[PDB]
Parts: sequence; structure tokens; C-alpha cells
Amino acid sequence: SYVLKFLRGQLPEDLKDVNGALGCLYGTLPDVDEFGQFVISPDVVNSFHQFGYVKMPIPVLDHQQIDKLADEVNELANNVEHHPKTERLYATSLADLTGGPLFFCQGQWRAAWGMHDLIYLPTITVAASQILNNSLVRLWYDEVFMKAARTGPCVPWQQNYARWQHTKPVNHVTVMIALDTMNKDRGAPCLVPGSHRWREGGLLPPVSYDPTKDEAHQLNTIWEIINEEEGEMLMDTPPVTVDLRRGEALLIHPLTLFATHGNRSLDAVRCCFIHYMGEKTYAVQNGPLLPHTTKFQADAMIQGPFYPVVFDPA
Amino acid sequence: VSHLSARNIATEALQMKKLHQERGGNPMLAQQARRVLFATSIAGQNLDARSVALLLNTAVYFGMESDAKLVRECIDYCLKNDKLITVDVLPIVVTACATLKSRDAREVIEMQAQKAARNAKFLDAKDVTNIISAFSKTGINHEKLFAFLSRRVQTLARVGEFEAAHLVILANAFSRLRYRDKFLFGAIARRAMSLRERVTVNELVPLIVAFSKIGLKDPKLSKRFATKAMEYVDQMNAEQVASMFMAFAYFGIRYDQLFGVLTNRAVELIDEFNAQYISTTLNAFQRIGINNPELFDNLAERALAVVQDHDARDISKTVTALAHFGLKDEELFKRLASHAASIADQFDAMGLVNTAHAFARTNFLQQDMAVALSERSVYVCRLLDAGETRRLLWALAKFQVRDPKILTPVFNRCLALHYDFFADPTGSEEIEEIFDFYGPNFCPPLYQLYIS
Amino acid sequence: LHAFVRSPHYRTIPSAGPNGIVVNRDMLVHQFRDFYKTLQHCSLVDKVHLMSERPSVEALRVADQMVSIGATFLEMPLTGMEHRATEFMESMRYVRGAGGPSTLASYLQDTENCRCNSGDVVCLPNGIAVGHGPRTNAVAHTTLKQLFEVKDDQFSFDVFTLEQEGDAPPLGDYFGFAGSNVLLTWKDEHGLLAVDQYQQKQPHTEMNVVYLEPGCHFLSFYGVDHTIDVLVQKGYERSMDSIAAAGLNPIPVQWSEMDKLGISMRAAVLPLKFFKANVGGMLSRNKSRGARWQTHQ
Amino acid sequence: ARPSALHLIFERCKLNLVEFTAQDVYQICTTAYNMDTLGMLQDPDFMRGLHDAFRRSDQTVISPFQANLIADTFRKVGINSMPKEVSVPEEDAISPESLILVLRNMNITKQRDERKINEVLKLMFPILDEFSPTQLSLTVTELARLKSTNADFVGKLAKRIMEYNDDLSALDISSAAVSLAYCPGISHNILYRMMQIVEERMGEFQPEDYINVLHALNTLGPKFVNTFRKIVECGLQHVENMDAVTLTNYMVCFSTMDYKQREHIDIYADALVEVATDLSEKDLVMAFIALQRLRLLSDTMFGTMASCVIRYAAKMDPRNIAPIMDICSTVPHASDHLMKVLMDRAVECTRILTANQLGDILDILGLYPPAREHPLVQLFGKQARLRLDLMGPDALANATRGLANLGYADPEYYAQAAETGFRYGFKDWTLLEPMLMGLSITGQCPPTMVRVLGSHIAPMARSMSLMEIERANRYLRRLGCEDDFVYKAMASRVLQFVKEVTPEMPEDLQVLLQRG
RNA sequence: UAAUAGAAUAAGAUAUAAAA
RNA sequence: UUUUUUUAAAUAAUUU
Repeated sequence: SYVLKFLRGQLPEDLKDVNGALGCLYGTLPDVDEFGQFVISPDVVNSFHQFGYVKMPIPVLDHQQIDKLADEVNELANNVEHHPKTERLYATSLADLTGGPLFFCQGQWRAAWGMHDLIYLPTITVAASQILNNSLVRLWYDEVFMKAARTGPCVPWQQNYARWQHTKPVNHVTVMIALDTMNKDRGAPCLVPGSHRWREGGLLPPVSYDPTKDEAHQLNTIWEIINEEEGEMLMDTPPVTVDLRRGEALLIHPLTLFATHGNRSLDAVRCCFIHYMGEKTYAVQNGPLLPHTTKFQADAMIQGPFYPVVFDPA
Repeated sequence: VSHLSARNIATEALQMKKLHQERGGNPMLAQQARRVLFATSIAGQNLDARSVALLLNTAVYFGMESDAKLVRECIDYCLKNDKLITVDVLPIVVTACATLKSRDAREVIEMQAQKAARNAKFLDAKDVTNIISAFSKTGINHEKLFAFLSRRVQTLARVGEFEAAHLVILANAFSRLRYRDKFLFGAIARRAMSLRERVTVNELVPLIVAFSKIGLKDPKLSKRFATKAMEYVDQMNAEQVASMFMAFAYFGIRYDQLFGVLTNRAVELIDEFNAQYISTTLNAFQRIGINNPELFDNLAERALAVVQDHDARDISKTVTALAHFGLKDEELFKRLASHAASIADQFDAMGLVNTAHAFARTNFLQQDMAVALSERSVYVCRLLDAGETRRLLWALAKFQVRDPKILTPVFNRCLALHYDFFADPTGSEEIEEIFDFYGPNFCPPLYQLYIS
Repeated sequence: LHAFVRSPHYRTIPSAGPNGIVVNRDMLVHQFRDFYKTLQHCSLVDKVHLMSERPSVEALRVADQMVSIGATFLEMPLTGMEHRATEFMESMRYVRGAGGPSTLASYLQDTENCRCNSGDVVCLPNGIAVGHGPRTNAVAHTTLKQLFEVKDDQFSFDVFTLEQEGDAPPLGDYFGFAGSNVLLTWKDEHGLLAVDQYQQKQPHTEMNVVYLEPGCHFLSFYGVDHTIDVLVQKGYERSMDSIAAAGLNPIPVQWSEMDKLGISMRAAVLPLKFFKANVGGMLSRNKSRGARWQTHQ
Repeated sequence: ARPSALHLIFERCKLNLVEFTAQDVYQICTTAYNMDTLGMLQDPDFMRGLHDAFRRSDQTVISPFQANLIADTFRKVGINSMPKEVSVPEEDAISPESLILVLRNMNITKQRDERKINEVLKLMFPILDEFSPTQLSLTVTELARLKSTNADFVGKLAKRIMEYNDDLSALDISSAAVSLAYCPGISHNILYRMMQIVEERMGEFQPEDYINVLHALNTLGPKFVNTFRKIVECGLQHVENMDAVTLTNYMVCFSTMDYKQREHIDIYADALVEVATDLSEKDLVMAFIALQRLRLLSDTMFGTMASCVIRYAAKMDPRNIAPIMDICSTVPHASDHLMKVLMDRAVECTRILTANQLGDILDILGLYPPAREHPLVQLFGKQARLRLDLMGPDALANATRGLANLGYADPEYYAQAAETGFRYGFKDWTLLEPMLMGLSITGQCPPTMVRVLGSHIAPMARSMSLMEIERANRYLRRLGCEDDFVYKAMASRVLQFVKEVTPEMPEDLQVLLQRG
């Protein structure tokens, strides 16, 4: 068609249509024969497959990049001048136009620069592909958590695979990146070692969420969903809280128990999750897996513009 | 790039924009400019109004939205220092804020509109054209400012202070705003006539297009434009041929001596026709009403080899034009239906309805396009007129679609506009077809309104 | 140097000028277009500003508002142009828009019975020369002399009074200096009298005197740049030959209709000299007007 | 290396777990800027936390410059920081001191706001009497720095300042004079009276007072020349010992005032060039320009000034290459070494020069003989072809004329220049001649281009002289124009200035006479 | 405890409508 | 071929 002379350089209405990656954070993606620099050591892979989690030895982002990403997260929750492309989001805590002490966002890779770029970050996608047995890895979705200062709540015990029951096979991983320095007094991730292999790769019953209650009970509700043997393994290996720097990344199994603490510092705390999924993955029902997305039928392979292939071992 | 101050960054950003919007769209220059502008900040340094305006303009042109920092800092500066934005950097700020749609952008645009309204009497040749084009980019309805600017343009053009490019810019700017003033366009036409040989074909075609678009209904100047264009046919490009086809269909007057030569030149360059040119030509022929099968066969044949090049707009226009004239091309229709099924998410509010109705009017039903368009109708139901809603409902009834998740939005839209729905006589027959399929069970209130 | 002009108002152009002579409005518009184009084609004028039309024809006389003497922009008394005050405010808005002075000097207006007009003063070399006619009184002479006349070995400014008769037009219309040493005067009684008085007041003065034909309006931008562009009327060819013979550049201009209404070339343009304020020790760049690298080639 | 207590305090500050007031962050930043033993500037996770502590604190406690210093020390590390804007006092918070502090905050931290200026001025007027003499001068200075257009209030302040002439000192008088001269719309009566007051107390002045007075007189203009007279007489007894910057200001004022008593000019220039070696780059440039404008560059003058400027010639600012390049022209003195070094420096910075500066440099080097055999011609040709989109009519004419005079041959560049010049019409003959000169180098152009060129040149033939007529005819014959209206117009002018044809007449003219 | 300034410059199609 | 203007304007009506 004919694009007006002052609209030639614009981007699509949503960044999903943009094939490839923009050069915003780390420039252009490396060449085909340049992807071996970002490989990770086998011991990290063994640690993940043993504990159900591991920390990447090197921070994945420079401090300027973390500053830019924190600015994007701040602008995603303006609440006075709402973010453009807000209608391109799977779910938002500002749908009520009031917000609260916890701001959670999903599918923001179609909304802002940099967040879309972070998906194709080589250092994390190569590691996730190595965890997923060297196959094509497709983004499942992102997530952003922002907790206010002195009142931020905590999300209790949960399993990631409990939210993805519409997807047939167990082939996933999660990468969590800290956009601000975190510790047990501000949203630290607390995980149980060796919990991804408890119920023969099964899902534990959901926990009871009662808001407006102290963090101690919220984190102690764990003794309600487990059995005696899981209790003994808990006693041997109590849940461990992990400290993260301003750029450090953490790989988590989909099936390991996971929680985050409250925020009792004097500033808001930010973190970002991205879930990565393997090639051989099918659907179970007929329809869209996420709101306003391409619909699948029976056991159809999951592809499309909504689940782009981020890395290819060929 | 670190040793460059903000002033040099602004100059190089302007250079990159000028190189990209004119000499090709090299996907390298755009991405380099995006990367450079993503890491700049107007903070802690004293900057002129022009440099800040240039940075804001070149940032917004390259996709940067109203959530970016650079944009926020430039907008805050433009809000705080208002008297520093003289009449030289007003067009840059207005053009940058045209596409941004927020509170601050609206306030800045209004303030600049009032400033240009007050100083409308002291502008010169460059400023009037630049300001009027910049205000035509944004959608604003400040009639008094337009009147003052038109008066100043007439006063300047009486003495002869406009060139061919200025005339084209002024004509397009005043036609885009739907400001119908006979004296201003007469003055512009007379200035071009005085210019004589200084207007070439490239500076003549947009003049005719804009003069047709404004719709003055003056048959005195249309004939003169046709006679002037008759000598320049042999030098025209294919895009120019399509542009004059559309323009002289917009005029509405029949000039056979011109249409014949235009048809011959269009046939000569049939190998240079893209899908856009074919769609434009067929739409122009549909509008003017002439029926010329000889050119139509060649247009249809050339459209068959560029199927993959078709956009949503081109598919819609081509299919509607082909269906109006009763031309049958089963291969072209099938390929267009498949392609429309592939890109069903690119149809706008009215293109979808036009495509569906054009496909349903002729006896051509294909499930691939039918399912895609029926599913896509949900997101464009809310932007439809009463007649367009009636056409969409009839086309959907012809496709035999019964999914309630599709039919609830269109029935809601047609119930909200029932008066204009049932007061259009030309569609009355269509109404009796629609309820012949769904029956009184489907949406009883609509049936009760129909019986009355 | 910025030159200001005003477009004619076609609808309200007078049918028959004073004296009952006839005028053609289309030709008047055409001649003003030719004048504007000729002014723009001048190399010395940095910009030509065109003000919006005003209902009265007298608004075409924009030169009557004020006068430029050295670095002083003196505003003429508003004693006979009461209906033209609003036009003067509108002209001052135009002057301010182009980066000129914020406001005019009001020295003459405060003085009582100080009748004067822009046009009886000639920016001669080494001072100004004023004419003592009916349109200006002796109070204006005394006030100008007290304001601008200074006698010094070097800081010298000379004001000259030149007596003229009642029927004589304003001095700038017929007696004026051009080039650097050339005095252009109408081969008329008043022109010869003014030339003689200027020669006498300032004795031992050497400058060629050129006599044009009567009725040949002229305009010369007199300044250090030594521009030789001298606009003259089209009809008179002998004045044109005389100006060319002195080493100048006559630029013919059709000036029939404006002449028929009583307006001359000098009364139709407002020339001003602006500068840019230089904060801190500063020396703004200036455009060149000569040749470069003379010694090499 | 951080020991246990040091590491724990670092961690506590990193986690935003400590409440910091503005004073404490200021003290820590001062310690970091003074001493670097603990590596405060080398820990991004620590200065980021300090910045987060600074944002959420009350910055109104500290002085404006302390906030500016914290912002600067965070900017130096790599954190984008800006101190918060101060709110206008309301209700009983009204006082002269707070109304001065608002302007001071807007001044130091570089946050100019016209709305807040207008609000503050609308609220300080009633209490103008209560103000102390020093606060009046402070307000005048602050309003002069903020480029406020409200000249009426500045005039009122200046009048109240004059009413206390006895109280003020020489420094305050000079500051008031310069701050009044900087305001554009100030009435000339108050300016005359202030210069009258400056005229007395003349012997009390110090070098700073002299600099302030000379700056004010340079800003004002020739209309106050008389006052400047008493300045040059006053300094005639101290000229043998003055600061170099003072003599540079004297030269600038001499050039601006168009002074005509030449003996003072000669004495002051002779005193200046003795100590000209102490001048900075900018002051050296302006001494050179002012001396050139006064027609005082003799042989020794130019030799000494060139020897002084060749030191900075290695790293000249781009804005200073063109002026000295112009000064090297129009003088009959040898300046080969300065020319060569300046051309090399110009070549070095060819990717940062703006369009106007590139055009000016090409114009100045257009007729230079040694500038043809250099890489600068090709580099500048490519740069000009790239920058043709950003060039106005003056820049286009300058660059094209300079390139044509230099022998640069590139048909595509000249065709693009002709198109860009056809975008906006040529107002003058001097703006159109370079296009013809460039297009005549190759000798061919598309017929539409030559037709448009003929249409443009035809009206302009009415006022050009004989030499311009000959040059235009030569260029048109080289390009090959067939249009008759042109030749007819050129013919008529020729006749008017030359009557009828004669055997003596030049052949070309006689041909031009035939209207070919 | 903290205060110094320079530049003048123009790109161009959104699928509508009754009388010297 | 040419045709245009320069107020602080404040009185509609409703249960939306």
C-alpha cells in the first residue's frame, strides 16, 4: 500500500509482528556461527537437574540495561497517564484503574522496547535450550512483579505447572531476573531443594490464599499441602532463600515449589520471569490458550506469531 | 558516539530521518537510529529550543511512543518553556506531537495553535506552508486559524511568492483538512498558471489529485487541468497514470479524449503495475462508471502474478471492483480468497465488510476465507455504521455461520442503530433475506422491530 | 537592512486621484507586484517584509511613521495622522517581529508645537540635512539640533537647515545623495536651490551634481556598503543615461499609478538597520562583500 | 576489600534499609568526591542505592548548590539524576527570601519555568519596598540570567536600586549595569540614567568592574558611545598594566562603537599584543577579529597574532576555524603554515561540521591555490552531497560556489544541488550563479533543468549590470538553452545601457544581440 | 564553601457531499 | 482580471 511520508519509519501497532529483534539493549543478534560464546558449563546443568534450580554464574545484563528495564517497568504502571499499547497485554493489575500494593503484568513483550528484546537474549536462551535437551525453544510468556515499599505482599507456595494444565507435555523451564537488589527482607525467592521429583512428577494440591494476613502464616501454609515423606524431606532440606544482585539470573524447574517474600525495605522491588518451552509441545483442548490468541485444535503443535521461536540449534 | 554532545546527536538524527524518509528505507539506518536514540537524555545540559524539538521529532518518527523517556523529557521542556518556541520551531513540535495522543500532547498542540493564530499576520512564504502542513498532519478543527492562514496565503500569492513545491504542499494541506474555500484554491491555481513551465509532471500530478479530492465542483478548472495533463502523458510513470485515473474519477466529469490516451499508456506499462496500481485503477473505473473490458482483462491478468504482493486494502478494492462489473476470474478469486484468509488480521473495520460482501455477492463461497473473516468480525463489529452492519450481517448469513460468539456482537450493533438500520430503502430486500435464514427465533427484539 | 512595504487594498482604491486624473486599479496592483519583485532582486536588502492590506489607501505611505538618524530611531509627531495611529501600531508589530527595536524614541512627540515629517531629512555624509518648509516648524529644527548636533575634532555630527518654498515637495523626493560623492537633484528650481544651499553651508566640498528630469521619482539606499543600485522611473530615459554615466546602476521600475495618486518611491518603503545584541565580549560574523586572496591571483 | 562491619554497612545501604536525609547524602557524596579509598564511585550497586535514598528525601533543607552537586556527582558515575523542583510559597510562607530562593533554585539546577517565574513576579510586587538593597541586586541578576521578557518589573527594580545610589558599592553598580544591559526590552531612559551613575564613581572601578562595564557597553550599542569615551580616557593612565582579557574587551568595544579617534586605538592595540600570549582560545579569536575589523593588522601585528594562534591551531574548535580562515584572507601577508594546519584540522573534523560551517569553509577555500591539491576537496564533496538535505539557500550557494571554484567534478552532486535549489526559488543573482557555475563544469544537463533555469534567470535580467549579463550569457551558452524569451530579455538591457550596435561592439554581445 | 553563554537552516496522497 | 476581516459577547434548559 502507500505509507505516508511521515509514517514510513513507525513500528507495528504491537511488537508481535516485528520479525526478529530490535537493536535496543545489546544491538543485533550474533551470527549463526557466533552462538557458541554464550554456552554454559555442564556443572550448572547438573545442578539444575539435581536441585530443580540453579543460578547463572555471571550477571546477564550491564547496569545501564537494568536501569533502562527498571524505567520500562516503572512506566508500565503509571496509573495517571496509562501506558500506550496497554490493550496488547494478556492481564494487568490496573484493569480496575486503581492498582494496589502489588503490580503484576503478563505478556509485556508485545508492549515495550527492551522487554521484547530481552526475550531473545542469547545468554539465557542458550542455557534454557541446554536444559531442554538442545531443541528449538519457544517463549511461553513473560511476567513482571513490582511490590511497593513497607506494604508489599508475598505470593504463597505455588507450582508453575499448575497454571499450564491446558498444555499436554511437561517440557518447560523458567528464568527469573532481578531488576533490583533482592534479599529476604525484599521479595527474595525461596525454593525447596529436590521438590520437582516428589509426586512422581505430579502436581500438589493448590494452597489456600487468605489475604490481609502476616507473611509468616502465608509462608508457613506449606505444611498443609504436603504429605509425611515430603515433610521429612522438608525437615532434612528446609526451604532456601536466594540472594540476587541487580542483574543475576536464576533457572527454576516448572515443578519445584517456589515462593517470594514480602517487601519491608524503603523502596519498591522489581523482578521479571520468562517461561521457556520446548519444541515437542501440544495442546489438549480446542480454542485459544491465552486471551485473544490463535486457536488450536486437539493435539496441535504450538506455533504462530504469539509463540515465536527464539533460538534454533541449526 | 559518546563524545558527541546533544546538539550533534540532534543534527545526526535529523540527517538520518531525512536519509530514511527520502532515499530508501534501508533497515540498517532505522535500527541504528533507534539504538542511538534509545540511550540519550536531555538532563543537566542547557539546550536550545531547536535542538530539543529536533530530538523529539526524530525520536517520535522512529517509532518511539509517549512512554519513552526522551519523549517525556522533550515534552516537559516544551510545556515549561513556551515563549522560547518561536514560529521557526513550531512546525517541528506540532509534527512530533501529531501522532502522540495524551494529555500533554493535546495541551501543547492547543497552545501552539493559539500562538500561530495570534501571529498569523506576520509570517512569510516558508512559515505559512510549514505551519499549515504541520497542522494538517494532526487532526485539529481550529477554523479561525485556518481562515487567518488562508487570508495570509492569498495576500502572499497575489504578489507571487510561492513555487511549485509550495503550491503542492499548500494544496495537499488544505485538502486534507476538508477546508472548502473557493478563493484560496482559485488563487493557488492562478499562481500555478503564472508559474507556467516551472511545474513539471512530478509537481503537477499531486496538484490534480488534491484539487479533485477537495471537490470544488468547478468544471472550469477541471477542463484546464485535463488539457494541461494531455501533453504530459508520454512522460508519466505507472504510479502517475493510476494517480490521474483516481483523480479524474474523483472529478466526476467524463473526458473521453483523455481517458483513451490514459488507457493506451496504462496498457503500454502493464509490466510495471504492482497490486496497488491495479487496485487503484479498478477502483477509479468503478467510481467513474465507465466499463472497458479490454483494459480489464490485462489488469486481471497482471493481478494474477502478483497475488503475494496484495495487501488487505488492495484485495478489498480489487474484489469489490471486480464484483461490481460482473467479471469472472475463478483462479484470481480463489487466490485472493486464500490470501485474505492468510492475512485476516490486517483488515480494518470497513475493509473486512466490503471484502465479505463482495465475495458473497458473487456465488463464490470458500471455507478458508469464510471462517477467518467471521472470526475477525468480532473485533470490528464496534466500529460499523448501520448500512455496513446490514451488509456484514447479510454476508455472514450467506456464509451459513451460526456460532453465537460471532452473531452476538453484530446483532448488538444492529440493535443499537435500529432506526438507521430500517430506514435505508436500498437495503430493504437484503433485510428480507437475512431473516429468511435466521428466523424469528434469533434475536426476537430485532424481529419485533422488523414487523413494525 | 530590512525593507518594509504594504500591499494595496484593491476594493477601496480611489477612482480618480487628486487633480481629477484617472487611475487603473489592475495596473496599480501589477506595478506594486513589479516593485516588490525589484526590491527582492536587490542584493543589499537582507529581507523585504510585506504587511497585510489596510482599508485606506494612505496606508501605502508607510515611510511617514519614523526616521533613522544614525543609531536613533525617532518617531514622528502624531499631530496630523490621528486616523493612522492604529496603522502605526500594526507597523510597529511588524518591526518588532523581525527582531528590531522594542520601541521608538519619543523625543519629538513630547515637545510642543514640533511639526515635522519623515522625508525632509537627508542622511548626508557627516550628518543630516533638514529642510525648512511649511510642513516642519522651527521648533523641530531646534529640537533636532539639540538632540543630535555635536561639534568635535572627530565626534562631529552636522545638522543643516535648507530653506524651501511652500509648494516644494518634501526634500527626500527631489534632493538626495547617492553613491558616495554623487548628489542627485531634480533639474528644478527647488533642486538647484537646495544644491546651492548645501554647497554654501558646507564650503570647500567636492561632489558631482547630477540633474534628473522633473517628475522622475528615485530611491537610493545610501550607506557604507556603497551600493550603487538607484531605482528610477521607467518613462524617463535621460535621467537613466545620466545615472549610468556617473558609474551607477539604474534599475527601471514602472511607477505610473502610484505617481498619479501622489505617492513616490521614497514614501512607499521603510528601510531600517537592525543588529543582534552580543552578550559578553562578542563579534558576530558578517557576510563578505569583496574578493578573496587578491595577492595570489 | 570490605571488612565485616564495612561490608554490613554497605549491604544495609544497598538494600535501601537506612533512612537518609539530604544532609547525610550530601556528606557521603562530599567524602566520595574528596577521597576514593573505599571505592564508593566504583560500586554501581551502592551509588544506585544512594540515588534511591536521595530521590525519596526532602531536598528543601539543603542549599540549591548542594542539590546540584549531588546531581552532578551522580551524573558523573552514570546515573541520570535531577533534583526536585521547588514549589512556589503559598499563604504565610510569603517572604522576600523564599521568593529569591525560588529563582536561585531554578537558576543553579537548570530548571527554567516561565509559569513559575510569572507567578513569583506577580507576588513579589506589593512587598518591593520591604526588600533590602542587596536583595534587589540579587533579584536583578537572577532575572537577567533567566532571560525573562518582563522588562517592566526589571525596570522597576532598577529604579528602586538607583534610589539607593549611596548604599551600593562599585561591584554592585557594575553588576546592576551589566544585568540591565542584558535585558532586551528595558526602556532607554533608565538605561541612560544607569550609565550616568556608572559615569561617576569612575576611579573606584576594579578590573572586574571594568570588565562588567565594557560588557554592558558592548551589549548596548553605539548610542552610548559618549559614556564609553570616559572609559577609554580613564584607562589611558593604566594601559601599561592591564589584564589581557580587559584589553580584549577594550578591542571588542572599539570595534563595536566604531570609534574614530585613532591614537587611543593604536595605543591600546600596541599594549594588547604585548601580552596577547596569555589569552585563551576564544579571547584570542576575538582579539584577532576585532583587530581585523579596525584595519590594524600590519606585518608584525599579523605575525605575532598568527604565532600566538598556531599553538591552539592543533585542537581548534570547529566554530573557530572559519573566522581565522577569513582573517587570513583580505590581508597581503604570508600565512601558509597557519593555512596548512587549519586545513588539516578541518579535514580531521569533517564528520561533525554543520552545514553552515562546511559551506563557510568551502567558500573561504574556494579561491585558495594550495587548497586544490588536498584530500579536503573530495572529503568535503562527499560530505556536502550527504548534507544537501540540511542546507539552506545561503549554505547551498556557498558550498556549490566553493566546490566549483576548487575544480571538483561530480555531475550527480551538481544535479542534486540544482534540484534542491529548484525546491525553493532563488531570491538573488548571487544565490543562483553557483548552480550555473557548477553545471557548466560538465557542460550537459537535462532539457527540463535548463528550461527551469532559463525561466528563473529571465526576470532577473532587468537589474543586472553588463558583466553579469556577459557571465549569464556564457553560462547559458555552455548549458545549451534554446528558449527565446531569455535571450530577448538579455538583449534589451544590453541595448539600454549601450544604445545601438556598432562594429566596435564585442562579437559575443553582437551575437547576444541576434537573440539566438 | 562553590554559577559563564557563541551557531540561524523548507517534502508532497486516509475509501464522502447542488449554482457572479 | 478582482471581491476577506478588528467584541469582555453568557438569556437555550433540565432531572440524563
